[PDB]
Amino acid sequence: MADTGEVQFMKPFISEKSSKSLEIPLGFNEYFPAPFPITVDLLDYSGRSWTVRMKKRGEKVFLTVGWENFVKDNNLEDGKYLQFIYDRDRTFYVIIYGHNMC
Repeated sequence: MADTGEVQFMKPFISEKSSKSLEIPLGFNEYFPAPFPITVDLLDYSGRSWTVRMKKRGEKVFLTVGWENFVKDNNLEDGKYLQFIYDRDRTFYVIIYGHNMC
């Protein structure tokens, strides 16, 4: 049985909160308990990567500071949708859906 892990999830973003933090859905969060990481990397299909600071605080998790570099540099707003492909570690692969324009 060779399967490291690949869970994929999509999230609609609210720019109002995505301005400073990436909110991970509680039900999906409950699915993966892990020790608190210092930094997590977000990989982009075009070749860029953003190192974000992510914390699991109690029951919940937020990718806070650093995520703003992603939102601002890649430019996403309410209406954009992201696909997160996870392995089994702190590797997050993100695909960005603009809308019609980025």
